[PDB]
Amino acid sequence: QVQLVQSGSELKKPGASVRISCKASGYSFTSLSMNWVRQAPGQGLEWMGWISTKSGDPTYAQAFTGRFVFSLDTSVNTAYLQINSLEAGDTAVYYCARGQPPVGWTFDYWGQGTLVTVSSASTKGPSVFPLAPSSKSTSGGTAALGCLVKDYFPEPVTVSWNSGALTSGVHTFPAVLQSSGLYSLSSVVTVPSSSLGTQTYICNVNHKPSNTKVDKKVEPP
Amino acid sequence: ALTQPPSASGSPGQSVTISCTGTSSDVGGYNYVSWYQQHPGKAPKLIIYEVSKRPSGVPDRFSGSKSGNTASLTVSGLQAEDEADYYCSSYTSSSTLVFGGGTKLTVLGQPKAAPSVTLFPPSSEELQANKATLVCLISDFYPGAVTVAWKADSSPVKAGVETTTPSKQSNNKYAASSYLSLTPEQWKSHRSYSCQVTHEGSTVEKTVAP
Amino acid sequence: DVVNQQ
Ligand SMILES: [Cl-]
Repeated sequence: QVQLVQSGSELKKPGASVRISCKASGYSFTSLSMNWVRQAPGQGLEWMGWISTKSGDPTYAQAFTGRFVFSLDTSVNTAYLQINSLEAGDTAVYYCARGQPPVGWTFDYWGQGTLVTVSSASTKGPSVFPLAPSSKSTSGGTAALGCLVKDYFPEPVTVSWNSGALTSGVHTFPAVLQSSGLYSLSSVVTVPSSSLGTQTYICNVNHKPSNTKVDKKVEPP
Repeated sequence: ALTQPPSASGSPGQSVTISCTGTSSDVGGYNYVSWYQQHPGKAPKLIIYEVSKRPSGVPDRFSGSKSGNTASLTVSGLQAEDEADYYCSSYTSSSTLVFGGGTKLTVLGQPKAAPSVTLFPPSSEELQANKATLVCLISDFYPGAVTVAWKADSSPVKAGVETTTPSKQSNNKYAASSYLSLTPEQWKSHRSYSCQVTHEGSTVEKTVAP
Repeated sequence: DVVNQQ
């Protein structure tokens, strides 16, 4: 199938540069144009422009000239967006979006998006604490166990349980933004109270901006 | 540059129609109007192109039309999964693309539901790092309004409290979380800490002790 | 009249 896979989220300081990749699979890359779309947090979609994969020529929307470069590496079926002289207002999720034939003004396939956070603040990986259920708390049929993902920056964090094999009864909550400036979030999975002692539970916490992944085993109290 | 109303609403089974007004130089000039559906934190998905056409996999419940300078998307037979943001787009005589500002569609009629509350005490491990945090997780409530209060023993506490604003769950119910930051001696010096969640005048309470 | 992006 036609697929667009984008690079991971990044933190960058003001005035720095960032390059986001959009790797195409499942079709002839040089046959269809690629568009770029920006979405600031809580805001709407903005079209940035397009690049022809036949000529390599980019065309930029009026609001996105000067600091934005569309480029290609056809030998690895990849389109690139480079942002230079980064500004605070550049903080956004960026999408590559394929131009459907015959003219490319319909976006039929989209990359999953890349969060670029522009800030001078230092990166901080999370501290991950496993939350075990007390014995009293397992007195009913089920028990709720979890992981506290504390004091990180920037977004985002992904949480899975047992490397993605355990998804039912999982509720990962949106992060809180603390006065300190750092984020924290929690994830909880409810399991049968009978399976504690037999089945191992591990939270996998990924923080791509710091390229750090931690797996904690939730053990007994 | 394209004008959409900020919201839309309908009951399960009924229809909603969302407008998208441009100019004679885009919506009224050409037949390349698109509609995209976006769930929170996911990529936009094409649902209508060339004003009225549907891509593979999109049922005819979704229909598009236009008249003059305004394009319209109609979702008939509304279902809960239709709750999402909807964006129109159009080609321009300047050889550009413009988007509308987006319309948030909510499906109504959901019954009142009280919050479920889970409250975790600080771990040994956190305490060891002189960093205790009480974690109060609130889920499956509707409508999406809650107030949270923290109690130390029997008395109120408000410093070192962090509470999210409610967010929609994937089942269109609401969730929130609240964190009480303490110190290890703040923790052990009390008999119990409590998180109390009030929703439509009624409260769900959880308590933990060292 | 509509320009082909390629
Ligand atoms: Cl459907």
